Amino acid sequence: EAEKAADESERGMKVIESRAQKDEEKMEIQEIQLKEAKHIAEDADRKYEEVARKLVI
Amino acid sequence: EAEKAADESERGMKVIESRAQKDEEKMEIQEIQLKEAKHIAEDADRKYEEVARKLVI
Amino acid sequence: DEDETTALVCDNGSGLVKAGFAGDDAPRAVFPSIVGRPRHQGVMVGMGQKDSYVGDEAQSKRGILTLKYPIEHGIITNWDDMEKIWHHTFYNELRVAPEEHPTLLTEAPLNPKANREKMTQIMFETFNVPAMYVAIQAVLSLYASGRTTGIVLDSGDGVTHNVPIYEGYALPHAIMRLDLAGRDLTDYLMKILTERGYSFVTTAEREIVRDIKEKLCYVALDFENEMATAASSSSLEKSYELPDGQVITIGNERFRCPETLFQPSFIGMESAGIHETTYNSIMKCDIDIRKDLYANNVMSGGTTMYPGIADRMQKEITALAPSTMKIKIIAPPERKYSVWIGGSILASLSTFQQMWITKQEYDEAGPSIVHRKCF
Amino acid sequence: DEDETTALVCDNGSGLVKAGFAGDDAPRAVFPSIVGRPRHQGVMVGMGQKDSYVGDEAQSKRGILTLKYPIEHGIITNWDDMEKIWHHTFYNELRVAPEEHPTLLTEAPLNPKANREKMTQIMFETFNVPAMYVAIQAVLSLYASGRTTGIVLDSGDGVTHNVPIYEGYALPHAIMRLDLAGRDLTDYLMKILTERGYSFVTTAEREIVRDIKEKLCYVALDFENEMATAASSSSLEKSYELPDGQVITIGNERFRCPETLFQPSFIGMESAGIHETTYNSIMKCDIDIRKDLYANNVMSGGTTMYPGIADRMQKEITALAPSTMKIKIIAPPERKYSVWIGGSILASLSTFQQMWITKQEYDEAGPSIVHRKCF
Amino acid sequence: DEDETTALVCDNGSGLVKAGFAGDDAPRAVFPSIVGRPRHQGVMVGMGQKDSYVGDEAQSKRGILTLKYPIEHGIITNWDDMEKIWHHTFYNELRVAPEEHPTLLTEAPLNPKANREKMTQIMFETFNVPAMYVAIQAVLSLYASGRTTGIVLDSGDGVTHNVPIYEGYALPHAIMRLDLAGRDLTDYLMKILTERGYSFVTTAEREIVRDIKEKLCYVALDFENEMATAASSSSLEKSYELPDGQVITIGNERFRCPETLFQPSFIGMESAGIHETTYNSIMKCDIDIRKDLYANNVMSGGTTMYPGIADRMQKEITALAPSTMKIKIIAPPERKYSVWIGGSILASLSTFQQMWITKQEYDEAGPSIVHRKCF
Amino acid sequence: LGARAKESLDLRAHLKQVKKEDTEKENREVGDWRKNIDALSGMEGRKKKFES
Ligand SMILES: Nc1ncnc2c1ncn2[C@@H]1O[C@H](COP(=O)(O)OP(=O)(O)O)[C@@H](O)[C@H]1O
Ligand SMILES: Nc1ncnc2c1ncn2[C@@H]1O[C@H](COP(=O)(O)OP(=O)(O)O)[C@@H](O)[C@H]1O
Ligand SMILES: Nc1ncnc2c1ncn2[C@@H]1O[C@H](COP(=O)(O)OP(=O)(O)O)[C@@H](O)[C@H]1O
Ligand SMILES: [Mg+2]
Ligand SMILES: [Mg+2]
Ligand SMILES: [Mg+2]
Repeated sequence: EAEKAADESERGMKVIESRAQKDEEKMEIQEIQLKEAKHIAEDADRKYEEVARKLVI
Repeated sequence: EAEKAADESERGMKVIESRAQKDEEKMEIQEIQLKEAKHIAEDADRKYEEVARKLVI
Repeated sequence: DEDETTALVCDNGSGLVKAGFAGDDAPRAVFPSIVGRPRHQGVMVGMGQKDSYVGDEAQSKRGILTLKYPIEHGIITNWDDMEKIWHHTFYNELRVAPEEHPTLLTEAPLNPKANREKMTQIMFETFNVPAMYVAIQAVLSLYASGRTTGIVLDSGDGVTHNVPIYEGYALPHAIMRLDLAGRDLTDYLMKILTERGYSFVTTAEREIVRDIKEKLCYVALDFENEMATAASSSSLEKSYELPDGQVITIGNERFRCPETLFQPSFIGMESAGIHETTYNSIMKCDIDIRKDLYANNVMSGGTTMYPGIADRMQKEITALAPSTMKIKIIAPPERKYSVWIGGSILASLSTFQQMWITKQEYDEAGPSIVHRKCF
Repeated sequence: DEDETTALVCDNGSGLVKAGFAGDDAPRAVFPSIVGRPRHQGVMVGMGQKDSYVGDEAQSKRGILTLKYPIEHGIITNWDDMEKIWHHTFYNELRVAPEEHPTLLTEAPLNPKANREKMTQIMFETFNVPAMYVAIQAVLSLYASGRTTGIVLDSGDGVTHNVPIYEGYALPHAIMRLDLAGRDLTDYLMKILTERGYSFVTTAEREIVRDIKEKLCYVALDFENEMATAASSSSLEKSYELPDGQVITIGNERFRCPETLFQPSFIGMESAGIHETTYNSIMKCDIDIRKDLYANNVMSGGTTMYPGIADRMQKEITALAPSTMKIKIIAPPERKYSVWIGGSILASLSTFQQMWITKQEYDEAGPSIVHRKCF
Repeated sequence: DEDETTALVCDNGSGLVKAGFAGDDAPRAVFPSIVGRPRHQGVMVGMGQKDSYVGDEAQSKRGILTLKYPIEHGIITNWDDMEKIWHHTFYNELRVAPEEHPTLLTEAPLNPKANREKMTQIMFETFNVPAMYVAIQAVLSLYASGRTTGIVLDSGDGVTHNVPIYEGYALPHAIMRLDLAGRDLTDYLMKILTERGYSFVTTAEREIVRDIKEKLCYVALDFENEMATAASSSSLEKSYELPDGQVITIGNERFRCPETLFQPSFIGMESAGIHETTYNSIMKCDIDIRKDLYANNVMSGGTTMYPGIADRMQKEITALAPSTMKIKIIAPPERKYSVWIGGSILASLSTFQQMWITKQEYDEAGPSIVHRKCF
Repeated sequence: LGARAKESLDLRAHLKQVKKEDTEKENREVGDWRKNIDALSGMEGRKKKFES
């Protein structure tokens, strides 16, 4: 009985590890998306400042 | 041996479950931040384009 | 694919390929002209194991591939490479079949006539494009500027060309090609960085240092005075954050790299700076219109995104030429796409289909027909 | 035996032999690589009187046998020993005949080519395996991780190997073998326990002290500070119950034993810690991908069951390398079977039987054919 | 010390230091650039207990010392190491005081300018040399050959440099450095010997295997055909007697080790063989003189004592270049001293003291004066 | 960006699924079977042999 219980617990490990790893994949996806968004925003702000300076001149 | 293994697996249960829930929380935080960043990027694009049209004039 | 049979517009610029549909404002598929190949042989299985890698795929796989250039300064290495990259562009990137759309292409100035005949023949046999037209990028940049008078400085990645065109008329007698381009810039910067303590040979660092040129480089207003004040220059010295995370600091080199085009004697060219090449070009033609050439100079190319070319250009030409008339340069933002825009402009009007190079003309007269059909 | 002719999967790891059938999740017959020989001669009768003792039989008969290692750090002593242990594994432990099942084997990294040629020849002559394939354990651990990018730290019982593989491509130019392994760990612990008052030489106590390493050993977060606080450390000091029943107490030694791999100067190696060997390995290859290597490091081996390798690993690499990108180690539980799992993975797919090393190829080209058939 | 105030001539070649007096034919104190340090700490007394060990002392004490390289491929680790080794050379080996003799030094091609400024500053502060001059080893080897036209292949122990010089003029635009050198040779031979059954990591075996390279190594005329005939090759296979007395037999490896410089793809370099690097170097410069470069190529370095470089060199260049003009290599025996000989040649003439770098110039303009005083 | 993420995660999931296939094939037939010692009480005391 005890060994069977330990085996079902081992299956618990497997499926919870699967949950953790799918979560970690989504973590990488959304963090990369955040880097890309912030980099594009900064570049657009710099372009806006440059074109404002050009307009003034 | 079986009892100690089961107890070790219980410790793992709680550790990994918590890890997963924390990841889900992080997911939500990253999601709202990404939405805000996308909004800001669209804003900056619009601003720059309007300034460019005025510049061309 | 659009329901209409509109033409394909593809700029195979010396350094960048920009392709899309006619009637569009910007090219859809734009990629650098680098081509990666497996550095080693195949023993593994389950994924990859593909020979040609092009576009962003090769950009991501730069480290594992020998990075080779199918074209350098116009010279063609292997037509199979162009075959594969055009396949990729048309089907994997443009999602278009060339059967139902004629192609307008742009070629580097003064490209070999034998090169044109071979490329057109392999094209027509390999592909099934209905009709053809190829034009020099000079008149394309002219069209982007929309002014028939001016001298075009086309600064590609293999050659820099100076071409004068007055009232929409080419002047081949006053057109010149200079072997200074991005390649030289990277090389010179490589040797200076070697003298700064960092010595790399591979192409990944080539792209890193051209990115550095895109971001931080200056065009010195006065050269030796700026190195004299750049001796210490804590504020003037500028740093970059390399993707590995190390901070690499560069000072005078920022404006000592593009200066080499202006001062070729640094690495040994008989030809003087490109401003001298525009000057001689101008005087070769009749005196009178030269003033207009002074006032209507245009510059085109991806390099033009850098600062400092305009001020240096005008000041040196005014130093060389009399300062009575005012000289002013014109350069629209994002002009590296401008050539492709001009291609769309060519497809805009309804007279363009009068001189499409159809399949049957090539079948009748071979490739030789282009000798009479384009010029 | 299964009704199907599925292949044999056998990992002859340097320290453990794990054998079973293809399509299985875990190896069926797993035994340490110790071999016991009668310590004295025969005068008695009625039982025993058998030369070779392998597996759990020798584990039970450790005291009566001279315990010898047929392999140490890859070097082969006597092929007859492998012959007997493979006979035992196939027939007494796996209950399988190698006539009807091809064998996939894993070998220690950078094993001698002459060793491969002799072992394959004796194998083919002695046994009747239909087909063959042998692979490096590095790519097997990679397959177990299922990620084509990373640097594998294979910590066997004779050698520790650092091997970088980017996008499923081996990098032999940046692969190194270090002579520190379980043997060294046991030796160093033996001398420290000798300084603790307990001095043993025989192999039974070797297994006892490696069991102690499995159970109680630490990896010190800070070394000299932890011995300074381990001066008294009534709580931190830990005890073990030896099978004879005596209570043996050990304190700082728990984390002063694995530290020697990290600090080889304790017993005199020119090479620095294994983290330095991973560091140099990383920089030998192009700069750019190094960050990915930092973020994709994998560790494999039976030793990995100990705590403390992960935290020490990351902290020291972050100390050596810039701390911009986050470094994280991955290590699935029970990874010492992982190599064998990868072997099963190799037999899963239907392309694997395209390059089975059949009998007739070996009969044609001798052993030399493997020089062209594996690599 | 000579009664006359003649100058010091010191070649700090990348791999060997050769020092002596001006007007001498050969350097007096010649030692390899290895530096040994105590592998352990001090507890004994009565003898030894000295930190730095240099020269033949370290050669005799190789086993007890961690052997470290103060310079590798030009990069400088610790200036204190150079301080000590120069002290040893000047006083214990040359028995000379640098106060009364100006020094002529040779530096590796394209050495860092920051390296030059720091080394000169520490030199001038630490030492009391009256005057200074430092030159590139390329023109020194040219002087040893005594012919102003040719391309110099400097094969040091850290870098191999190809430098073209026409009519006694440097061509930096066509000069390249390749990271293949003795270190690579030893490494590659180490891995092949590992595949032969002998796996060593320490530096003593590094020196043993470089000695093997000095004695037995071939340069294969045809590569794959020679391994094909070297399959058995009882006569062609050659043996060495290691100082411990064991006989170590090597066959194809003799000509498979230097081949790696010619075939870098063996251990993964994008750059092709060094003959390609001489070829590209030649074409970079004007076409016309290229024939003279073909006919005037010179090779220099300690490695040049090996056979086979000349025949391979000429055959491959003739394969690459048209075979109209006859290509012939020149290489005087014992050319590793040749650079130092050229240093003596520099001190021979009475114009050399017009541009000695005196103490007061450095005191006025700091190290920066060398930027204007040498070049 | 979504295409890059999809390609990476799809390769990862492909290697994950190939790894699952081996576990799907068999999961229990790798372990050995039960042979514990118990009972035997009914056996006789005077063994037919003298190791009694
Ligand atoms: N956004 C950018 N900013 C600065 N330089 C750029 C940029 N994009 C491309 N370049 C430079 O432009 C060069 C390519 O020139 P290209 O535009 O292909 O010439 P052409 O106009 O003849 O096609 C590259 O070498 C690169 O260094
Ligand atoms: N359950 C365990 N816990 C801790 N250490 C173990 C365990 N099983 C084996 N080991 C250690 O692993 C070593 C054998 O390594 P091994 O896995 O054979 O290397 P490889 O991966 O190269 O085959 C043994 O010396 C032993 O000390
Ligand atoms: N007598 C010799 N025979 C063969 N090779 C030698 C001999 N002496 C030195 N070498 C090789 O020359 C290398 C050192 O090159 P070196 O002459 O210092 O280069 P450089 O000319 O740049 O100073 C050593 O690695 C050694 O292997
Ligand atoms: Mg251009
Ligand atoms: Mg292992
Ligand atoms: Mg040399």
